Amino acid sequence: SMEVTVPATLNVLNGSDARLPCTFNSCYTVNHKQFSLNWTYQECNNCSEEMFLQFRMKIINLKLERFQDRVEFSGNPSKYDVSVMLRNVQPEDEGIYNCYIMNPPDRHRGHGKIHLQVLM
Amino acid sequence: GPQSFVHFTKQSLALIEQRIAERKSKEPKPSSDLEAGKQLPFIYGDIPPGMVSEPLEDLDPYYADKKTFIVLNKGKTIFRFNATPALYMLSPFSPLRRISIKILVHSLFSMLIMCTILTNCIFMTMNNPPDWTKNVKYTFTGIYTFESLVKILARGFCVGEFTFLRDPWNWLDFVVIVFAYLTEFVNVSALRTFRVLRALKTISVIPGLKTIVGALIQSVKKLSDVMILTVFCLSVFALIGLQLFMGNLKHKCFRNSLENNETLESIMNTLESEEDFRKYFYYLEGSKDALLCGFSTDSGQCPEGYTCVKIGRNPDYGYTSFDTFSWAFLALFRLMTQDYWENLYQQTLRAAGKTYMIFFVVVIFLGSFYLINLILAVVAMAYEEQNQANIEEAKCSPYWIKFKKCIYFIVMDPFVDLAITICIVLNTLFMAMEHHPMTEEFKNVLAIRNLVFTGIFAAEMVLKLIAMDPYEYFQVGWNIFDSLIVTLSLVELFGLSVLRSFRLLRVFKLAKSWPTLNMLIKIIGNSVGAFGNLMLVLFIIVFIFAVVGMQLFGKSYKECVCKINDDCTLPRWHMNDFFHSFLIVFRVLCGEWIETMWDCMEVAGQAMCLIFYMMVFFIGNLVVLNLFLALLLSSFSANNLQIAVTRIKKGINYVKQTLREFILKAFGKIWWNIRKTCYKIVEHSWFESFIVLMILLSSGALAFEDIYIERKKTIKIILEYADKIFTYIFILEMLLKWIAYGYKTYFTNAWCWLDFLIVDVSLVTLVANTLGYSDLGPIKSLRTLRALRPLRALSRFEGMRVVVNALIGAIPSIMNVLLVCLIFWLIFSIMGVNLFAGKFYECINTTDGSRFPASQVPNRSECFALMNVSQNVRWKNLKVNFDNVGLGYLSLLQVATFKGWTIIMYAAVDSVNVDKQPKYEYSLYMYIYFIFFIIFGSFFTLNLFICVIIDNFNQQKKKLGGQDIFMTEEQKKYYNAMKKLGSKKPQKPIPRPGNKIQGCIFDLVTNQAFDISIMVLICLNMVTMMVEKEGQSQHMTEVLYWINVVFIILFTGECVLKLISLRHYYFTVGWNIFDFVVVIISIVGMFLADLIETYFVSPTLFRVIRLARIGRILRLVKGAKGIRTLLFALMMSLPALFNIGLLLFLVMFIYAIFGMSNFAYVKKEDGINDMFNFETFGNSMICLFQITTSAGWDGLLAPILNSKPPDCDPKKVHPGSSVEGDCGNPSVGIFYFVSYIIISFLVVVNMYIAVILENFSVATE
Amino acid sequence: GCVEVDSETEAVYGMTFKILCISCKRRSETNAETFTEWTFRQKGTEEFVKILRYENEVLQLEEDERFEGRVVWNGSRGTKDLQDLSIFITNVTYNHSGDYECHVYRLLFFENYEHNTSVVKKIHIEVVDKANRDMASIVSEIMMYVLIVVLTIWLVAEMIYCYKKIAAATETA
Ligand SMILES: CC(C)CCC[C@@H](C)[C@H]1CC[C@H]2[C@@H]3CC=C4C[C@@H](OC(=O)CCC(=O)O)CC[C@]4(C)[C@H]3CC[C@]12C
Ligand SMILES: CC(C)CCC[C@@H](C)[C@H]1CC[C@H]2[C@@H]3CC=C4C[C@@H](OC(=O)CCC(=O)O)CC[C@]4(C)[C@H]3CC[C@]12C
Ligand SMILES: CC(C)CCC[C@@H](C)[C@H]1CC[C@H]2[C@@H]3CC=C4C[C@@H](OC(=O)CCC(=O)O)CC[C@]4(C)[C@H]3CC[C@]12C
Ligand SMILES: CC(C)CCC[C@@H](C)[C@H]1CC[C@H]2[C@@H]3CC=C4C[C@@H](O)CC[C@]4(C)[C@H]3CC[C@]12C
Ligand SMILES: *[C@@H]1O[C@H](CO)[C@@H](O)[C@H](O)[C@H]1NC(C)=O
Repeated sequence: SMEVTVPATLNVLNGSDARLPCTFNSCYTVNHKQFSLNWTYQECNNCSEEMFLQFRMKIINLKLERFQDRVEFSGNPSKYDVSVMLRNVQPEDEGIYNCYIMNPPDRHRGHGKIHLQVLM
Repeated sequence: GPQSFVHFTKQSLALIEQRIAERKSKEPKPSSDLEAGKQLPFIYGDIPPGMVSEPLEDLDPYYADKKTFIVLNKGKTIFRFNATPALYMLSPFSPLRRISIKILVHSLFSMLIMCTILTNCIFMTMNNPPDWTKNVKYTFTGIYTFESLVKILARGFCVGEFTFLRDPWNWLDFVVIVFAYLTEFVNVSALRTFRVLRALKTISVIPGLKTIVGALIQSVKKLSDVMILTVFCLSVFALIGLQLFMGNLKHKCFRNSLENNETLESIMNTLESEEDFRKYFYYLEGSKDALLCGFSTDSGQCPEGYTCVKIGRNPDYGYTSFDTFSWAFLALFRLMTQDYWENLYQQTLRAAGKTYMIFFVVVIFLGSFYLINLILAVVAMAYEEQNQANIEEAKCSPYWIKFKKCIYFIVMDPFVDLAITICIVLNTLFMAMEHHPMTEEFKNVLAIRNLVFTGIFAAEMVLKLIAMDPYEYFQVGWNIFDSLIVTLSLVELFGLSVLRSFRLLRVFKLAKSWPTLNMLIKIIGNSVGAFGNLMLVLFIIVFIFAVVGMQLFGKSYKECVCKINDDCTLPRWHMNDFFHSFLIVFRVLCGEWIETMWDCMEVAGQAMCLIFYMMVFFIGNLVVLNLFLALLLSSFSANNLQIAVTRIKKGINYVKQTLREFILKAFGKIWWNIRKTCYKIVEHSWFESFIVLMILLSSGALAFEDIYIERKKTIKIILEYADKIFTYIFILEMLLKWIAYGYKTYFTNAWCWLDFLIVDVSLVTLVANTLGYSDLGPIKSLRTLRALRPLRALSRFEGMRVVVNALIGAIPSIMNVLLVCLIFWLIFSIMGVNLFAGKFYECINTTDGSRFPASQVPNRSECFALMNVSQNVRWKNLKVNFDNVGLGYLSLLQVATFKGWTIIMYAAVDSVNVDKQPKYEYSLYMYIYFIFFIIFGSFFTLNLFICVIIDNFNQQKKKLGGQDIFMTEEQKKYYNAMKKLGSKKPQKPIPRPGNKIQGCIFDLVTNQAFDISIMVLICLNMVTMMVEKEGQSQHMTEVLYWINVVFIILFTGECVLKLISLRHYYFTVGWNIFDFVVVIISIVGMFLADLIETYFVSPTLFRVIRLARIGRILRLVKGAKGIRTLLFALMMSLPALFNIGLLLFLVMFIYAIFGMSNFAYVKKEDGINDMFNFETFGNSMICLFQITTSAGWDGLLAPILNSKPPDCDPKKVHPGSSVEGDCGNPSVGIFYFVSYIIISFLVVVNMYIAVILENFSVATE
Repeated sequence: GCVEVDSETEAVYGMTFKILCISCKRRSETNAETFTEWTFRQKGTEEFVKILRYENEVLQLEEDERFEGRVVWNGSRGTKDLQDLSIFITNVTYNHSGDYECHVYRLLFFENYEHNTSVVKKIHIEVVDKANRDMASIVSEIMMYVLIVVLTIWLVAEMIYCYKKIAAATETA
């Protein structure tokens, strides 16, 4: 298991901006080319892994139409925080958010799970 | 009287309280005997059966008035408590307190606690514990907590003088309990570290261990001054090394041809991976670092197409450097402790130039040796004094009757027991006959012999067991050894085979006929008690340290493996398991901490490893390992063989006489005046002098013949004719000396024999050459013996002579120990062969030296099949293996000198069977063999040698009359005077000048504060020089310059102030003159260096000139008395060290000449490279200096060992050289290296120690 | 290992003579591929004419009659990494007197890097009718005997000077 710290639950007031913290303490240094971060979302608990944020030496946003342009990245991974920021949270944004880490040279593949809840 | 025991009833509490009140209204040491813990004196005799284990009244009068209650166990152990109720809850009458005392003192309590501790330890050694282990942890904590509660009951809670918290061990237990409680409710590595510690204090209490612990504690307390001296010296040396080698280890080889528009800067900004760097810099195959290079001509060279540049990281992860002061101090500590000092030496020289061997030389001798042995000295003296004080204060049936009788009658210790030992010798000779490529027939032959021999010995055992009653049998302390072994053997017969080599140890019974060996054996025996207690404390220490390391660095070692290993697999030395941790702590105690620490730091991080390793190292090596020698040194400070000999005198004489009887029944004034003439001459100092010069010149001629002689042709010719002249000279000397002295006198002197022989070899060689009888095998061999010409110099100088005598005077005594040591090593070697013979072969890929996966080449058949389909495969065997009892001894030597041991240990712990491919750690636990062997070999044996030699020296001295055996006649007068210095009385006070002003200046310079100030300023100047680093900005450089200018101005100021008042009296004090010299030197330095930087062009000389500033820093020794005393001791030891140094140089010179002749042109592999070879005189002597400290000797040896293909090629061209082939001679190589390391040990190591010990004492006295 | 040693500079008419040209690699362990061009100008002539080229174990000679059938290879055999480039003249002729250039072309193979090294050597030889001993040998030989005779004089001279003293002492006693 990798040292990934994510809040399993986070509650946010509808219409507001929310930050989704994904932080790792993987011992090996971050090489931009080796390092991979992929961000997905689940409408229902066991729905499809709706990827929305790739990483290829830079922030690659799938730019989802359920997430038109309120999604931007909220960290500096070479300081080991990879959180993601959502502007103007809305109730379909309710669901599962997941951060998956890869830290070459390190072999192990990490996983973060955050369930975002939306207030009213 | 005897029955003074009486029960403390409230009434005696009230009578104690009334007395205290009386004392108060009115307003002494106690019986060391009746002290708590101590046994009841027999004066009181037995206790009434109801008074034992009960609150009784205080015996000792001192306390009879104060409030207390004593309790005694069924072992008469006195326990004193506090009568005051703890927190006034329950009293010394409350049944609960009685129950407490009872259960606390029962033997059960303490047995349970220590049991608990031991099983807790077994659970800590668990890298991965199961789930029931939480339950057992609960159990443990509960037991300990309960014990703590019981302790707090009897003694109370911080109530009076005698309470739970008052004892610090109890405080520790309480602290441990609190931490455990705290962790569970709501750090963890630290908490468990605190847990293990309990063992240290709870097990040191057992009998025997306590004395060793006290000697250990006293050693640490007495090592204070020595440690301060070490720090100071190391600091000064680091400041010197930083100046000379700042930035030098960043020199690399950079491509001259580059892809277009790629400057070094851009290149560096992009390169991150190892392969990226290999593409731009030059790296040797199988190297994680780049090749160091230099800008001079004695420095390392760079390939063509690559140029040298100072850029990048330093070697070994960035940890070997002299860039800052901290790093320099680490390097200097490494050079003092001689840990991979060879690597540092080599790298440093490749980047700075071979001409810095002087800097390394100085440090190793005057620094490292003197400090290490001074540490030994203090520890030794501590142990000795402790031991001294300790001694001071201490001061059916009839059938049995028939059988037994008969059997005893037929055995005769006189003969039966002797032939048995002769046979033991026979059988160990047979155990030495086992090798690797042995035939099946040979195996069977030796096997039958093993049967025969154990049958012989077992019949004997049973015979004796029957004869002498089995009771008295077992009583004997040799019979039980015998029985054990015979039983083992028969079991095995009906991993044990290796324990029959111990039967050999029975031969030490017959030592009781050779007086000296007998005495040595006894000394040893006396010693073994404390030897064992010390072993115990060492094991405890290692255990605890290993556990701590596993707890703190183990997880890190697992998670960050890729950083320290390219394959991302745990390195052979790690700390993720208990066993591997034990091993690393053991390696530190043997003295190899820098490699493992590099790795630790690279994963754990630098601060934690530094402290761990440092603490670990300090206690184990510097203290405990020195107690080994201290104990042995203090130790140094019936015979039926003869019965049988008498029987033999009876027999051989009687029988021969009877046979003789049977045979008888059957049947020149002039010439004398001439001897006196040539006597005058051969004694005149002029003759002597001339001859010394000739011997010196002859030796330089030997050195001139290198592999480059043929470039230098004039010199070659000169030298041939010169050798002819020299031979004439020496023959003429010989003849004169035969007419002066006389054949008799001549051939009785041994120096003369030596000279005769050298002249003779040279004459033979000359005859041959001039006769055309040259170009033959003996003639060439004789040409190599020219290297002994250097010896004549030995006889002329007195110092070399004194040292050589002392050594000759010990040879008698070194031999005995050698016999004892040889037997021990033989045992171990036979064992080794049995376990590891033939199992060191692998199938490597020669392109890159990599044992094939072993899933793809299981045995040998398959290696060979792969060699059919592909090339670059070989069934390679280790060069120094355990394949016969001869190579075994060499392997062992390497293991015991700790140079080359790892290569062997690895292959051992990887062994599968005879023709099968080694597998990674298949036999991981083979390290135990080496642990035990390592231990004995390096700790007992070598220390035994040292002890014996030093004892011999002290005896040699005693017989002369206390006269130093390492000093010459003139050197002795100087010694006497220098000693007078340390005992000089204070001189007359300097008269105060009477010009008001000078009177004032005088008052100032004479005040103690004036000097304290000067000392603090010197201390600040040292800090100014320590903040200098590689890469400091011009701003920093400028600032530091002006600070130093101000320091110079101030010191010049105090000097002229002194000169005003003291006037001429200023130069009547030695320290004041040193200060003057330093002042001038400093100014000169500043000015000159400023010029070289501007007008001239010499960066090298800038540095060397600026080494002057450290003179101001050396003025510190005056202020510190502890430091200056040791320095004075070193000053007295200097003349003796000089002679030893001269002898070492002679021997080293001879060895270098021999190497140039034989080891040149060998394959450049392992230790032999382009800059450390035996091709020239210079290169040769560098290597030999290294090996004087037994460092890297194994590496040099490996190239020499291989004499056959494909390892070496006989026909190598060697263009520009007549010699053909790169093959080396194995027989010559082993002798050349082994002899040197032994000589070194007996000269430099053993002599240095003796001198230090002798003078340390003198100075302190 | 490799030691760069200079050619002699004097052949004997009618005999054989070897021209030495040695060029070690700075680092022995390096990997290389080498070949040679030898140019020669006769004494009293000013232009350098190539005579031979040696590459991959094959010796090419030019057509010049001064060298047809009377030069052979004494360099490094079967290696393609030469480090020793010498010429054996069989049956020396006065014609071979002059200046020789030993051009060495070296190609070093590195990790991902290749260097084209070139180095040139100069050898000036003169053909004579008889081999004559070097100045050094002759001088060293005469200085050797004088030292023997000087020393031997110093000994025996010292011997009698003190022998007379011994005689005087004996007479006085
Ligand atoms: C304790 C001190 C006095 C050392 C003396 C011990 C001897 C009893 C041992 C040590 C070295 C041993 C020898 C070392 C190696 C030789 C040759 C060896 O033969 C081989 O090495 C075979 C090699 C091959 O087949 O290629 C067989 C054992 C033998 C005779 C050993 C016989 C017994 C010796 C003399
Ligand atoms: C050349 C080889 C093949 C044979 C000779 C070897 C030498 C090393 C031997 C031959 C005679 C030996 C000597 C014979 C007699 C003596 C006396 C002996 O010592 C004494 O008699 C003690 C005198 C004293 O009490 O001072 C040991 C040394 C010495 C010089 C020996 C030293 C070693 C010598 C020169
Ligand atoms: C004076 C010294 C020799 C006293 C101490 C001797 C021990 C260190 C020796 C005695 C028998 C040895 C054992 C004999 C047999 C084997 C098999 C051998 O090969 C294996 O397969 C080892 C497997 C493993 O332990 O991992 C090496 C380990 C071991 C346990 C040996 C380990 C070291 C032992 C315990
Ligand atoms: C930690 C490992 C090495 C276990 C160490 C235990 C062994 C080696 C030690 C511990 C205590 C020691 C013993 C304590 C004292 C004595 C009494 C003496 O008259 C004979 C030796 C003898 C009997 C010692 C032999 C060795 C010994 C038994
Ligand atoms: C994106 O992340 C997912 C994590 O589930 C991983 O399986 C996938 O391979 C990643 N894609 C890339 C291109 O790294």
